[PDB]
Amino acid sequence: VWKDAETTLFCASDAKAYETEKHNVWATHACVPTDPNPQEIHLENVTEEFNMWKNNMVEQMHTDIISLWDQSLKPCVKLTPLCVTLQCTNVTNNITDDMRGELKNCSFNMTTELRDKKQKVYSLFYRYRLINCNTSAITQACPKVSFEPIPIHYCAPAGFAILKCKDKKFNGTGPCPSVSTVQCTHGIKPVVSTQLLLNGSLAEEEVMIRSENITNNAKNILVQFNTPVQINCTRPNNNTRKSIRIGPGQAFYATGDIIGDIRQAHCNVSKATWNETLGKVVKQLRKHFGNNTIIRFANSSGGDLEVTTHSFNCGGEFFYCNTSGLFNSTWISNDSITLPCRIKQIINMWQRIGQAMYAPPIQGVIRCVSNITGLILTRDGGSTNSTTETFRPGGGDMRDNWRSELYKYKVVKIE
Amino acid sequence: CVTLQCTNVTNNITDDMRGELKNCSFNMTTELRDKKQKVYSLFYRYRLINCNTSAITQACPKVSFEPIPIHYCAP
Amino acid sequence: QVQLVQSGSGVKKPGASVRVSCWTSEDIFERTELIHWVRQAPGQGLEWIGWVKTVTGAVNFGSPDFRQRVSLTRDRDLFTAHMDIRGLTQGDTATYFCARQKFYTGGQGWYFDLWGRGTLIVVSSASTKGPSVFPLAPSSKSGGTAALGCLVKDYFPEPVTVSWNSGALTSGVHTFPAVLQSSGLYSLSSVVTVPSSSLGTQTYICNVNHKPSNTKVDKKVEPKS
Amino acid sequence: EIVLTQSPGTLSLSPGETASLSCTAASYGHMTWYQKKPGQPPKLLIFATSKRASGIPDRFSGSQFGKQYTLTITRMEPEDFARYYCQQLEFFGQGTRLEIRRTVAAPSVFIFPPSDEQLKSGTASVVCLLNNFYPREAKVQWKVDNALQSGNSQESVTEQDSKDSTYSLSSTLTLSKADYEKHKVYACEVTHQGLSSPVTKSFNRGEC
Repeated sequence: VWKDAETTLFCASDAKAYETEKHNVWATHACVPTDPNPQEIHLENVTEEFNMWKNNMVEQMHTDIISLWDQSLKPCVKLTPLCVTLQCTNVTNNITDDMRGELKNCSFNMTTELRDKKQKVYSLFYRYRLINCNTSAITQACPKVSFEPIPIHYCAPAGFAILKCKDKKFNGTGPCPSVSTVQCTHGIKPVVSTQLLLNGSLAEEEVMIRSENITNNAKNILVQFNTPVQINCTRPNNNTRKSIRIGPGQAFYATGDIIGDIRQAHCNVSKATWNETLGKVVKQLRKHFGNNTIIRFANSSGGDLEVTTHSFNCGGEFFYCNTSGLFNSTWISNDSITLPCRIKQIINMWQRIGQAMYAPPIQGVIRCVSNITGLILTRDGGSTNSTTETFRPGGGDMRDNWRSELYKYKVVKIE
Repeated sequence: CVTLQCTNVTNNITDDMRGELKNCSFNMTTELRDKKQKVYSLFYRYRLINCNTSAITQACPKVSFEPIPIHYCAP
Repeated sequence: QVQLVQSGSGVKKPGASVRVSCWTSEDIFERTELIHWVRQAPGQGLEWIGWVKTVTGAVNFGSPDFRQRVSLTRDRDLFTAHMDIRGLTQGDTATYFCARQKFYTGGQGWYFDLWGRGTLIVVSSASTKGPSVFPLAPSSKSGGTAALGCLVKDYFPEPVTVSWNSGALTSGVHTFPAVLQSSGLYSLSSVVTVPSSSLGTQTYICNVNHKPSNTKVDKKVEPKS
Repeated sequence: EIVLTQSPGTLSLSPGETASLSCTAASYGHMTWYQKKPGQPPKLLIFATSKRASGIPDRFSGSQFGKQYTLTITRMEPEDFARYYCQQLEFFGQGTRLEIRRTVAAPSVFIFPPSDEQLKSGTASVVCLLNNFYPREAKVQWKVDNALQSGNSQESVTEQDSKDSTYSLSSTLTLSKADYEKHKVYACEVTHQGLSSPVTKSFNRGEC
């Protein structure tokens, strides 16, 4: 009998406790040892209907991964002073020498571990005086922590089983006659990014575009690639030399002093590489909308930076890379693209519940490598004279990251 | 962890060669926002020589620590 | 469906800009995902503008024209939505509403929980002008009763409110919807049905109250002798 | 295909009758449908095609036949007559005016000379009223010395009287002092269902 389930999740991994990375310990300590040597039993003449858009597994995973943040904002990560008015100066100083209005070196009186002993020190704003806090500003990065998506395996509930559709082209919302029972999931990483899908799954056949209602322009357009595109993100400069904690509730997080070749950060990815994939996408789209309709892509028309540009986590530090150039083109039915990005630490997590703030990056520079495995777009629409259809970068609901994986998974109850 | 300033042995009844009991005074903020009060405390082993770390204070009422027989039964 | 508290009606000039505000209680703001916007031309149906996300502030519109012309901003802390329009044009003269779309609408289409109060935005270089009131001198030369009214011409902006006999004549009164003239000024007629045999013997005062300019004009509608 | 074709644009039916509106969709999907009274914001009556909103009378039902979105309003009350609009996703329909069905009523036709104050001001409003007639649908042609004036006038009609259940129409021919004086006869020809022929009312330049 094929019922449910609905709902629960049981995470797991083979990562050892020797690693202290935040996502590793969320899978090593907050979850249980996994089971290597995966195995599937294909069902014989059985058709299972999936529903990714009302899938409780996605809801659970979305809640859980967000809830995992509670694990950090409790022990060591805090919401405390200081928010003393920081007074900002010009670019500092000798080695840079750069046209960057984003790195704001601002000074303030920092109270030490001593009751009433202040000290003039420097910090960094990004984007006068102030321009900080005024909200649930959750500070402190603590030692170790470190954020990077780690493969987490989810195994069937006690008494229940996980069904997995093996359909190379599955809308995630229909019947699948090709379905197998599997002990646990392949291992789903807590991908933290907007607009772009980093290190997700790939379609077996062609680029799979999915959306509850593709005609409904409030719905996000999930575009699962059949090929990876390597994004190599690198910090051109260096600074914030490690962390210097001051007192029980005091810390010199940020600045450093060593500075370097300060300049706008960015990621390297051959522009032709994902230009290929955009070719694939517009071919899929035009076949969905008119069978011969011109497909135009455009950048964000506004909104919070987090969803306006490509926000993603690299090593705990959040980068906001403007990828307008990756959209600004039209497809009618050695050079690489270089995207301008910005590092923050202030991030809006949950539903405006608070703003997590980490730092310092520690050490210097940084390198993160992740392969794009799909996009999230949103269609404009128009009248009968719309002709060419316009897609702009979407995002805003990280749950989509889980949808792109769980569309083929479904826990089931048997009698 | 206000800097405590320590004096000599206090005082009349002792009268003792003890460099361990350090009677040090400081401005102790009361329950009132900004009302301090000069009071005494004890260091063991100038001024300061305290905190600078995860100094977990407060003994609370009752509590009291002494090993009590605890029986552990089979699972 | 308690109306969403919008800003008051406003009059700007061609090339100007205006932020039309619309806000409501926390509950509704937290219930709604996107804040949408829709305008209606005088005597026309609904023309949808765009939407802005309450979670992210992400925007999308029915036309790139709206993308540039209309900037939709939002503030969760103030539970308020702003609509900034730049490069106001004559065709932007219209009444504007905001509407809240709750979470979990599924595939049921676009249905909205709450609707806005309604804000009239007029785009015209015309300056403030009081009405000129011209009586419709009725013929006395085909029934027992006949219409007579005052012409509230050449006034701006709207609205204008016309009473009759200090509000004593409301029965059998046809006050006509205000109409935009090609001059950029508005005009409105207001008539009352009265005995035709009493024409030239009774006094027919209409009281034209033009609030925008605070101009109060009484005028008599009597046959010419 | 145009996203929505809402029809008819106007539907007149008597109290106690059942209204049947059709919004033809260009696509498949669930529909929504709103009431809008004069001076009032739009108001969700039916959503998800055939699922009325909370606080909506059961007499308001909905359905769909293929792409032909169907709207049913049974036992209509006098207070159930207003403007109504369909919506499919971000797109709205053509819009419908729901009106009360009465018998055909011929207009009381009056014509009025502009005030001497206006003529001396430099303009002239030559006015022709259709008082208390039904429906409001009418063809009024201005003939100034037997010359068709179209686009040189502005019309304004009142809404269905709550008691009379009819309409009144003000047609104002906008002339200059020059053109006004240059002509003598200002004949308003009123063509209407209730009329057997174009009713002609006129007057002399600056005369009563």
